[PDB]
Amino acid sequence: GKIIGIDLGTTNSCVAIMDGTTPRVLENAEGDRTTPSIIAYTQDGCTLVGQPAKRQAVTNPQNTLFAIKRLIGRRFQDEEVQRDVSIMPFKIIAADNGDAWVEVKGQKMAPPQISAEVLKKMKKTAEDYLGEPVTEAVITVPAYFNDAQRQATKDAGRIAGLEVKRIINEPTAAALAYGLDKGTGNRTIAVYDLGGGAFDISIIEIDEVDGEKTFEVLATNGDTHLGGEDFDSRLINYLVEEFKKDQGIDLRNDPLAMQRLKEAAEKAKIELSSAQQTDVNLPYITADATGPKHMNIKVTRAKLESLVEDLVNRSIEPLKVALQDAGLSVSDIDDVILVGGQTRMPMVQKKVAEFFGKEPRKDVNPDEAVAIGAAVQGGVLTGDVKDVLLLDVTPLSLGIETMGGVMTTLIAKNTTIPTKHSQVFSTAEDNQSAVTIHVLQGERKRAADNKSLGQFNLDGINPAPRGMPQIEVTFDIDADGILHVSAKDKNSGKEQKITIKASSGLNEDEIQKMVRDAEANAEADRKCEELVQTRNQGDHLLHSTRKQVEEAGDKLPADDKTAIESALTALETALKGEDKAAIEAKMQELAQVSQKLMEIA
Ligand SMILES: Nc1ncnc2c1ncn2[C@@H]1O[C@H](COP(=O)(O)OP(=O)(O)OP(=O)(O)O)[C@@H](O)[C@H]1O
Ligand SMILES: [Mg+2]
Repeated sequence: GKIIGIDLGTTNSCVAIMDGTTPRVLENAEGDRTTPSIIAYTQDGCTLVGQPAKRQAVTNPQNTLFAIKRLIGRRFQDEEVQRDVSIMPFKIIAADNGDAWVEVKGQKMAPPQISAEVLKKMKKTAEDYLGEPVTEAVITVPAYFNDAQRQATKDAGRIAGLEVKRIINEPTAAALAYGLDKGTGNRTIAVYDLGGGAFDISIIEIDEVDGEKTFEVLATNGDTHLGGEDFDSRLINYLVEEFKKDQGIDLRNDPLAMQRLKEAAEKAKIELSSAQQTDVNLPYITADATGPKHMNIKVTRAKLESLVEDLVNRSIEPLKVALQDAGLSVSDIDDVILVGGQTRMPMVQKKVAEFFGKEPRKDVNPDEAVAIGAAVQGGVLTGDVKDVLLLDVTPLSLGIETMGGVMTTLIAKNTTIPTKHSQVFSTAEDNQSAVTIHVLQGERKRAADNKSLGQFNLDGINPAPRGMPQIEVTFDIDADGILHVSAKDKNSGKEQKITIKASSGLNEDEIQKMVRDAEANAEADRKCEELVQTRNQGDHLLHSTRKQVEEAGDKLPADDKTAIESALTALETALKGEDKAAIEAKMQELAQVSQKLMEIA
């Protein structure tokens, strides 16, 4: 059917469709144009995504997962993951291959599955709105996502039952959303996307020659682990230090208190984007030997700015790096476009404006432009948006490890994608059977300081002295920015088989198994919905039977009254439980014992 565009954000996700030439953002089941990227697994087998998961996060700290986008595609021993391990209320564990997974109720779960739950909620929103199945989608990633993160997001899309037609960089989607109506003036733009967990900057030229829009990404940079979560962490650290000073209690040891404190810190941070001062005001935070406790702390805007200024400057540096890569200057920027809720902070806007010497645009919605651009990209793929060309780039230099552990670059950063690079490898010693190519991404001169894409073993090499075979290895980077390594015999042209070791991601068996698990999870969700409907029916029956008993009054026989009231109590007790069959049996018994009373009514 239609290709929906899904913004899979760290904090909030957003689904859009291409209604003709007009992109439209679809409200979810709860009536919100954005959905929190929160996933909760209850004890009863039900899965909550969005606001329903958000509401119960306090009572389910170890089984409510959020900010999974900051774990997806990452190794367990990574510094960012290691820091996040002691912060997140849910358990972060190491997969068998060393990837960072989560543990929920004793179950190891890859971040692609958890993100696929959010993608499934977006899919269900699109299908409820359109009244037809959806099987194709465009999914967004941060522009600076590496190969592992992009492939992991694509795998998450596949596990959700979606054919991922395109993985598009979020600043590119913002530029697509901006360029649909407005100029069309051969502009040059700087997209500054600061979300909940990731930050990107993209310098993109949009020139329209003879009604043919061309979006060419001149440069891109950023930090995939810098976002609103870090601002919240700074505010939480200040709050806990002040509360420990003025109350003598370390609040980090109480999971419920930490959950409510994180929520209040985010609330106060959002409030300080409009107010000059606010109050972190939470009663019943924790308890000590004396009894209940309360928190009321004044926070000015200046204090938050002091706490987050260094993060803002960390976001400023990639602007300079990207401008240098694009070979331009600050004055060359025709427009500056802010994307992301965290750019709503006055300090962020002031810093960006004073860096660029220019006011950022104010007609770009920072919460929905990315999904709209994804929908526009989908329409371009289908053909419903004609005369649009896209020349995106890869954000990281692709290289191989050579003698001394030194990186040799084959595809430099900011190279336009899709792209190819072929290189011939050969033997270096007598009677070799396999040659290993250590493929990595990064800019540092040392291989150990970069991101390892893995060891590609060309094994099964015919016996020969050193230097005899000529094996042409081709490195492809597709429109999604994902690497594909192929091999061929230079002399004959026959393909050479490659084995990938010491890599990251999911194999085909895991992906298919997780698709089956997602289908079973959908079955369980349907059963949970049916149980809720049954409980609603039971409540209706209770109310109707009580009304009829009350309106019959003294006309009702005493034995029938006692039996009906006992049945009412039993049905109420069953309704408070979590057993559908018991509820249905109690409803049947109540209907049987009160049949004549309801027939009279
Ligand atoms: N008015 C505001 N003032 C300050 N911060 C805000 C405001 N509105 C939203 N935020 C913050 O912005 C972040 C949400 O932005 P957004 O929804 O765009 O992130 P996201 O798309 O999920 O993240 P990302 O794109 O990095 O993956 C949260 O950290 C939130 O607390
Ligand atoms: Mg975002």
